[PDB]
Amino acid sequence: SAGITHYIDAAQITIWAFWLFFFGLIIYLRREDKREGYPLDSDRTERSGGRVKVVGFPDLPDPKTFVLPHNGGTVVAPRVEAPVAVNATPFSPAPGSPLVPNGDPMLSGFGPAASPDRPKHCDLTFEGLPKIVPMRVAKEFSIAEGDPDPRGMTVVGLDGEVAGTVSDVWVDRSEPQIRYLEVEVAANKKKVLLPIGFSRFDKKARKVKVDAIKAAHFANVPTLSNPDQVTLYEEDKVCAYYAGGKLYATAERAGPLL
Amino acid sequence: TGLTDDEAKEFHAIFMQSMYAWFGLVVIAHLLAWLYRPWL
Amino acid sequence: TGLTDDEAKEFHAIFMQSMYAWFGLVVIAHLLAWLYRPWL
Amino acid sequence: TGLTDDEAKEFHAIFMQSMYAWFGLVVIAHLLAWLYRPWL
Amino acid sequence: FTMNANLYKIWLILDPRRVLVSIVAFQIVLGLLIHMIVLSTDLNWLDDNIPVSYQALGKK
Amino acid sequence: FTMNANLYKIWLILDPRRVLVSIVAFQIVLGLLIHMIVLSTDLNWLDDNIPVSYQALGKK
Amino acid sequence: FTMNANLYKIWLILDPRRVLVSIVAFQIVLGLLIHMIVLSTDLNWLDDNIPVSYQALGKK
Amino acid sequence: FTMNANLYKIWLILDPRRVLVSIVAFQIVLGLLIHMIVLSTDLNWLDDNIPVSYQALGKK
Amino acid sequence: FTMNANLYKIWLILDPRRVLVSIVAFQIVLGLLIHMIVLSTDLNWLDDNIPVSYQALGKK
Amino acid sequence: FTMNANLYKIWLILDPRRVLVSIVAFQIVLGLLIHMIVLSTDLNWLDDNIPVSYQALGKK
Amino acid sequence: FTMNANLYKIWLILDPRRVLVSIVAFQIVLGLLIHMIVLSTDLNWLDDNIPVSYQALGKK
Amino acid sequence: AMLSFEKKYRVRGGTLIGGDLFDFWVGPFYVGFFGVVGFCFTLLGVLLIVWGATIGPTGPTSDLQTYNLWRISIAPPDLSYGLRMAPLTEGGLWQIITICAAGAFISWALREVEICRKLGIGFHVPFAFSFAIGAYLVLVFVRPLLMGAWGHGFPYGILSHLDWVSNVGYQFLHFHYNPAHMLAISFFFTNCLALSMHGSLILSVTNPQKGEPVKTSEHENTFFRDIVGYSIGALAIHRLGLFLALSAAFWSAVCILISGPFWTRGWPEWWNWWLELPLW
Amino acid sequence: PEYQNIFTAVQVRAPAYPGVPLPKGNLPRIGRPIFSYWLGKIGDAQIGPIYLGLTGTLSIFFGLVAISIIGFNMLASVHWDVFQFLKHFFWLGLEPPPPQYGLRIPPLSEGGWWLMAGLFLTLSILLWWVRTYKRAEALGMSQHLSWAFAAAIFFYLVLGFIRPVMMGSWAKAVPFGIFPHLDWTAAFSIRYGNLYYNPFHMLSIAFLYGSALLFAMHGATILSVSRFGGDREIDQITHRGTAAERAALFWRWTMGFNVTMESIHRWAWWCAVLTVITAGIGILLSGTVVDNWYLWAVKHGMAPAYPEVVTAVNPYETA
Ligand code: BCL
Ligand code: BCL
Ligand code: BCL
Ligand code: BCL
Ligand code: BCL
Ligand code: BCL
Ligand SMILES: CC[C@H]1c2cc3[nH]c4c(c3C)C(=O)[C@H](C(=O)OC)c4c3nc(cc4[nH]c(cc(n2)[C@@H]1C)c(C(C)=O)c4C)[C@@H](C)[C@@H]3CCC(=O)OC/C=C(\C)CCC[C@H](C)CCC[C@H](C)CCCC(C)C
Ligand SMILES: CC(C)=CCC/C(C)=C/CC/C(C)=C/CC/C(C)=C/CC/C(C)=C/CC/C(C)=C/CC/C(C)=C/CC/C(C)=C/CC1=C(C)C(=O)c2ccccc2C1=O
Ligand SMILES: COC(C)(C)C/C=C/C(C)=C/C=C/C(C)=C/C=C/C(C)=C/C=C/C=C(C)/C=C/C=C(C)/C=C/C=C(C)/C=C/CC(C)(C)OC
Ligand SMILES: COC(C)(C)C/C=C/C(C)=C/C=C/C(C)=C/C=C/C(C)=C/C=C\C=C(C)\C=C\C=C(C)\C=C\C=C(C)\C=C\CC(C)(C)OC
Ligand SMILES: [Ca+2]
Ligand SMILES: [Ca+2]
Ligand SMILES: [Ca+2]
Ligand SMILES: [Ca+2]
Ligand SMILES: [Fe+3]
Repeated sequence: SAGITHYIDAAQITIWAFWLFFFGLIIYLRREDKREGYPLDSDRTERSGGRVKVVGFPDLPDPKTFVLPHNGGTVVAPRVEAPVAVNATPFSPAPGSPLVPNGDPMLSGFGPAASPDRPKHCDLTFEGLPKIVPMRVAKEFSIAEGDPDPRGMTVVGLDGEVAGTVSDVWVDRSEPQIRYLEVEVAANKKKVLLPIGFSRFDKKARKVKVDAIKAAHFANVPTLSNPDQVTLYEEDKVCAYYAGGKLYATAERAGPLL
Repeated sequence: TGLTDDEAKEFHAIFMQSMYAWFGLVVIAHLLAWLYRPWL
Repeated sequence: TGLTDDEAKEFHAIFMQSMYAWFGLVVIAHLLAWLYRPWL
Repeated sequence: TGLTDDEAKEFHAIFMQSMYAWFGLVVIAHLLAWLYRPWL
Repeated sequence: FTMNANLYKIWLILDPRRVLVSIVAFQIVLGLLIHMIVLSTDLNWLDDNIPVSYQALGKK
Repeated sequence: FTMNANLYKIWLILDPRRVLVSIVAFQIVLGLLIHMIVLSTDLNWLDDNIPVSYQALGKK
Repeated sequence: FTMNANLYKIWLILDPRRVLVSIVAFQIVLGLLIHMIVLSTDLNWLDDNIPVSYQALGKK
Repeated sequence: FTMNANLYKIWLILDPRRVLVSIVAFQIVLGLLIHMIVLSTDLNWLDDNIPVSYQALGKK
Repeated sequence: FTMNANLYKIWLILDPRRVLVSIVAFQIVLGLLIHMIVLSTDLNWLDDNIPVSYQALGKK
Repeated sequence: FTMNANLYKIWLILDPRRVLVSIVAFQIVLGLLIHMIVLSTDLNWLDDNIPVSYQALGKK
Repeated sequence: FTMNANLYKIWLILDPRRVLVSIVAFQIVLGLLIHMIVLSTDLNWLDDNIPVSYQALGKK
Repeated sequence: AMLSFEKKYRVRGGTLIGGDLFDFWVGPFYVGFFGVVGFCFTLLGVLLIVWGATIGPTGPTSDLQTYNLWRISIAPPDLSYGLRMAPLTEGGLWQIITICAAGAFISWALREVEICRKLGIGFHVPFAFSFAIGAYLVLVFVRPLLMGAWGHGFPYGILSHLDWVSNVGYQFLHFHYNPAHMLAISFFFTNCLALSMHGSLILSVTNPQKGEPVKTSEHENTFFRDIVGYSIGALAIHRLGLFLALSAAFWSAVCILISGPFWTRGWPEWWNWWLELPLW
Repeated sequence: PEYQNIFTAVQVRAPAYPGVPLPKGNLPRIGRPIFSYWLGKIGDAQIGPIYLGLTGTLSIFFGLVAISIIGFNMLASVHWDVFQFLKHFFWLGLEPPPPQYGLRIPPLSEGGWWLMAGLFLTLSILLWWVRTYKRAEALGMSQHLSWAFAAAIFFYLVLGFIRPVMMGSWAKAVPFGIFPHLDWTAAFSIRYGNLYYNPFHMLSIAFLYGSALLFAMHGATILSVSRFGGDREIDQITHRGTAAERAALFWRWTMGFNVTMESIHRWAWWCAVLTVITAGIGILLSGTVVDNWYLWAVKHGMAPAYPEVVTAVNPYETA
């Protein structure tokens, strides 16, 4: 790696042989690292790097072609995606600064609650049935011999107050497991789905603790179109709503601690 | 971008008086050093 | 930010006084020290 | 790309010309060396 | 209070809750970082002059 | 304690559990962070001299 | 204030709080960096000589 | 400024902020680099010759 | 400049700013890299010989 | 240069800026890679031969 | 080279640029690979016999 | 400059300390309280590391002082000082610089913390990163402390810190016999065995044979069920991995810690307890 | 069961999934799937069925010979005294053929069994590689796994095929022993001047480390985003989702840049597969091309310089 060389040998004739392949592979990768996102949006802080450049060190790659399975469309990577929308205003005219959520941040659909418009279709299994469905349809699925049953437990909330009770849980045909919980909100008496990721258990009191949002927030949760299957579009917009709680369910959360 | 021409003027001044501030402060202590103990 | 000229102004003073209350509280620190033991 | 041969040559002018501004200032560099500290 | 002149306007760009507690943390460490750097060679008052030979005199 | 005159206002922008236990933690660390260094330099009273008869002479 | 004349226009580009504190950072890292590099080789004024030769009278 | 007076139309593709600070940060990284590299081998104005080689003379 | 005449066509395949700055980079590297390699084992000019007279002599 | 006529069509399969910059790279890299691989073994022009050690002939 | 007639058919299975550049690559490597292997034992044309050693006699 | 889907995420809040003040984004990075902190350590240390290359083992004019990235080295002070600050020149740099490492590593984690706090994501990453930092807190703090000398640390030299690994290693003879060390190793290997396996499968289902669709989790399971029988599971691997990774470091931390403070004899010998068992 | 997506709180079960339909020629899966509540509390609970064709059966039988041979000799040295066998297990091991045989086929005693059990373990892997290749195309899958497994195999053979044979002595081959093989790598290094200075060996570590690093990030990130369905990478690679939609922003804001849900897995691959790549090489060079990597380093001005506070004489030159 020295600037000047006075020594030559086979050992070193192969080392550089690697770095070249390396410097090349790292680029190969970078190219791929841009099949989702780029180009960038603004110029808040002029692309930083040993060598600036227009759009990174490596020019964007060629659109790959993804043939979804039967009864499916087609995806291209990368792809020219139409600009999204921001339901928030700039906390400051200075670039980089954050964007304050308008109205109730719990549903402003921004940041934590913000979710992209995923395909308004539904994921399926190998054969063609909706991958993720409620046990009210999964005639084969049963609770593991021994493990306590969730169906019937009362879903508590952040503040502690009860928000509703589980009426059913959504299992996954493709990958045997519990992914959602058909929760029955008390307030709106509606039926919203609850994601495992946020679903906590207290087998002692037959509950499904949730620190995401308050019991009251469970009310206006992104409803589902068909109660016999969850759409990818909504599915992602579902558990995203809970995320908001992770940062909006309480002014204290977003507020500093020190 | 962040401001307009006016505000740009307003700040350029107020701060400019502050930047030197440090600076002057600098020399007095950079000098005091030179005077008391010479480097080189 | 989050404030206006009138507002922030009344607290600029209060703050400032204190930093010096300490900038001084500390001057006395160096003070008593150099007296006892001297450095350089 | 994203421009016709009109502003493609205009830029080329500035580009090319200045490009020599270095080939020259860089030759005076080396030459200035060949006279001071030579090599081979 | 020289800079006190027009320095008042700065509180608009600088938040109290933050800049204040922020300084607290930075200040503190800086101090211990000092003793630390100083207590090293300059003068290790602990064992340096008097009356620090408790071990050399006691152990023996 | 001059500043402590108007400092009352402190709690208006800070919560209770905030700096309450905050400093508490900073005391324990510095707290033992200090016996520490102090126990090393000047008087390793932990073991260096007196009393060393019963332990030392007791070993002989 | 030679260039500072027409340099007023610079503010649109460089924001206030953004590069305002960014600078505060460099200085600080620098400030130490110097005292540090200096206090090392040149004149380790700290513990090398006077005043009072407290490091030549105590240690010795 | 034979060339530059003619090439001014170049800020048409390089927005100011982008290369203004690009060049800005690069100065320091280089400033400290050379400044330091120089301090490294070329000469050490700190103790390399004058004024008094204190560590050796100043102390006493 | 002779080449420029018809070589203006190349600016239809390569971006003006991309090729512009992209090289601004390869320049700093190819540059910085040279003084280094020539300052590594080639005739160091910094402190290789004169004027290192005070470098190593003036000190003592 | 035979079939140079038939060889023009090539652009119809490969793109202009694809094999273009691809050359600049493979070349430009090969450049340093060469001077280097040669810089050592054969005629280490930098520090093998004359001019005579600037350091020894120049200094002494 | 009579085969040339029925050879054309080959392109009907192998893609234009698929095996096109696949070769531009196999050669590139194989090339540098050879000089490399040759430069080792076979014959270090660069620093072996002639004119090597001039980096010592009149060189230094 | 933001990604096609960045703007809608740059929310305000979720800060631990003095957030609103530094609550902003500089390019593709985030600052906040801890943001500035780390930096204040970066240059304050990165430069010192350079100052070391500048100065050198004895002096800047010495023949030892070099700039070859390989030969560069920043060794700690002698074991004489123990828990005392040695002259910046004779070990001081390392000592101070190291204090900057913790300030960079830890803060970097803390920074990640609230960063996740904004995306409402899980605090897995940081908690995971903790171990790495923890392992460091052992090779410079924990171990040296129970050894009574900050000089027990490792030199900050690209190749210099390898010798420190060779000596301390042989200091217990054949360092290959260390229980915790072995165990840990297994993990590092398992981990790599996991990556080479995970990453591979993904690319093998989303980019199948020519003229083939994107496979589903239906295949993944069968695939490893036909080569070895069982399939851990989708996220399962993402769990397993995370485990191995951390476990690899954890057991390692133990590995070096036990070496010295909890054992002075030769590791190869430690295994004797198994031999001197009243069963053979 | 602490839920940070650590342990599946509540499990459910469905009819044993007998894998997906395979092509013509591929024998039907075998084995009645099993269920484990505990195991399943970690990930998947169902077990099997498993495939076993020609290559498979030919493999499971092949390598199973080597293992036996090894474990056999091991229990042989202990004079078939299991007591002392389970005692010195770690130490016990099938040693390679003595240098007094070069590459020639030694007697079962002096190194024979090793070689035999070796070829049976060499092909056992080579064969197993094909076994995997047959499980990929049978499912329309690619060969990313074979490519990797290949790379690993590469370094595997470097320890016997390409290097030892290139040295002309079965002595330079790792032995069949838990502990004694640790000594092999222990001796090898000593024999070749300290692998710390061996270039490739370092590059390979960067991977043994990098590897661990990435998965620590990925494995984690996916979990942290497991809330927004970040585990289902497949449908994420096809149509980007919210999981991968924040999952990157994190890294981006933290380290500046980032890659895509798919992309990363590609890095991981090359960061792991390249591990052994720099492995077989670093060892393929040692013994043959280089003999003392320490002097080799300093030869190229690599080895760092240390003051001389300690030094020893040399009775050789003196006497
Ligand atoms: C080395 C030879 C001398 C010596 C020579 C010098 C010289 C020469 C100088 C110093 C300077 C300094 N020395 Mg000294 N010094 C010595 C020995 C010491 C010892 C010691 C233990 O022995 C110590 C502890 C110090 C300590 C210090 C620092 C107080 C000071 C560094 C200031 C700075 O860079 O801020 C970094 C800057 C910032 C953080 C921010 C920028 C400042 C602006 C103007 C104010 C902030 C505005 C903000 C936006 C408003 C909000 C307010 C709050 C932040 C909320 N010196 C020896 C004896 N020292 C410098 C100095 O004191 O200048 C006055 C200086 O020039
Ligand atoms: C080396 C030569 C001398 C010496 C010279 C000095 C000098 C010179 C100084 C000290 C200073 C200090 N020395 Mg001393 N010191 C020596 C030996 C010692 C020994 C010892 C065991 O031998 C010890 C334990 C100490 C200990 C100390 C500390 C008490 C003090 C550091 C204060 C600080 O950093 O605040 C850090 C700051 C903060 C946490 C926050 C900022 C302060 C503000 C004004 C108050 C907070 C406001 C807040 C927003 C409101 C909420 C209130 C609560 C936080 C909730 N010294 C020797 C004998 N020492 C410093 C000092 O005494 O300052 C008074 C100092 O300047
Ligand atoms: C033997 C004793 C040691 C020593 C031991 C300690 C210890 C121990 C502590 C400090 C602390 C501090 N020391 Mg001291 N310090 C020494 C020598 C110095 C020198 C010096 C030039 O020699 C300087 C500049 C400083 C500066 C400082 C401050 C950075 C810090 C108080 C911070 C603050 O409130 O800033 C507010 C400042 C400003 C807004 C800038 C304006 C500065 C103006 C120009 C006034 C400077 C006058 C100066 C204080 C008087 C020096 C007297 C000279 C000997 C004649 N020390 C000697 C070598 N110092 C404390 C600390 O850093 O806590 C965080 C601490 O705990
Ligand atoms: C070894 C023998 C000589 C020597 C021989 C040479 C030679 C020969 C050369 C240098 C050159 C340089 N040397 Mg010298 N040099 C010596 C010792 C030194 C020492 C020292 C401490 O001892 C130092 C610090 C330097 C420092 C320097 C730099 C000033 C300069 C870097 C050129 C370069 O590559 O830019 C890299 C370039 C770029 C990043 C940009 C490209 C330039 C273009 C044309 C302008 C940009 C246009 C832009 C788009 C418009 C917008 C404007 C702004 C960018 C916003 N030399 C010794 C004495 N030196 C070079 C030079 O000065 O060239 C003029 C050179 O060719
Ligand atoms: C003679 C030498 C001995 C030996 C002596 C030792 C000694 C002595 C030690 C080890 C240690 C280790 N050895 Mg051992 N070891 C030997 C042979 C081996 C072999 C082998 C195949 O032969 C293997 C696989 C290992 C494996 C291992 C690891 C398990 C362990 C390192 C653990 C770790 O994860 O730290 C994880 C990581 C860290 C501590 C670093 C922290 C990372 C920080 C936070 C991030 C840095 C960021 C950076 C600043 C930014 C970079 C970006 C730039 C800006 C661009 N050893 C031989 C037999 N080994 C060490 C150990 O046990 O550690 C616990 C140890 O102390
Ligand atoms: C774990 C047990 C030992 C140890 C044993 C080993 C062994 C054994 C080896 C290394 C190797 C390396 N070690 Mg180590 N190393 C230790 C602790 C550290 C620490 C630390 C903060 O504690 C750091 C930063 C490093 C750094 C490094 C890298 C220079 C090098 C590449 C490793 C790698 O690829 O990881 C995977 C990760 C990445 C590729 C990404 C980031 C790492 C980057 C590339 C390294 C940057 C370090 C930089 C030079 C530090 C200064 C930064 C300034 C801002 C310029 N080691 C402990 C003490 N280390 C290998 C080597 O080749 O050394 C020469 C090697 O074989
Ligand atoms: C069990 C934990 C595993 C792990 C996990 C892990 N690492 C992580 C993370 C996680 C989860 C991050 O989130 C973080 C990251 O990459 O975030 C984007 C990171 C990271 N892991 C890294 C490195 C790393 N991890 C390692 C290991 C591991 N990482 C384990 C396998 C190793 C080794 C030795 O094998 C290395 C080298 C970094 C790339 C990055 C953290 C970067 C960071 O926070 O840097 C902060 C500081 C600076 C940029 C400035 C440092 C300058 C200081 C002032 C001086 C310090 C001196 C230093 C000690 C000298 C080193 C010299 C050596 C060359 C000898
Ligand atoms: C001698 C000489 C001439 C010198 C010249 C010197 C010159 C010119 C200098 C100027 C240039 C300068 C100063 C450059 C500075 C650049 C700097 C400081 C960069 C700092 C950033 C930094 C420290 C980065 C560390 C990155 C490292 C080491 C990462 C290790 C892990 C790794 C392999 C990451 C790459 C792949 C990525 C991005 C993984 C992260 C990642 C993971 C882990 C997911 O799981 C995931 C899941 C879903 C979507 C995305 C992701 C994702 O991106
Ligand atoms: C009704 O409204 C009510 C009244 C309720 C509102 C109430 C408001 C209240 C109660 C407000 C309270 C406000 C307060 C308490 C404000 C306090 C402000 C303070 C204390 C500010 C202090 C500032 C201190 C500063 C900025 C110190 C700066 C020090 C610097 C920059 C030091 C640099 C030091 C260096 C570089 C040292 C180097 C040392 C060496 C050289 C050794 O390093 C190597
Ligand atoms: C009695 O046993 C029973 C029945 C109870 C079963 C129990 C068995 C047990 C307990 C077995 C335990 C085995 C263990 C613990 C084995 C451990 C092995 C270890 C640690 C091995 C470590 C490393 C091994 C390596 C690196 C092996 C490399 C082998 C190679 C490279 C072989 C190459 C062979 C070649 C090239 C053959 C070529 C064919 C010929 C020679 C003809 O070419 C000329
Ligand atoms: Ca002095
Ligand atoms: Ca001088
Ligand atoms: Ca020459
Ligand atoms: Ca052996
Ligand atoms: Fe994954």
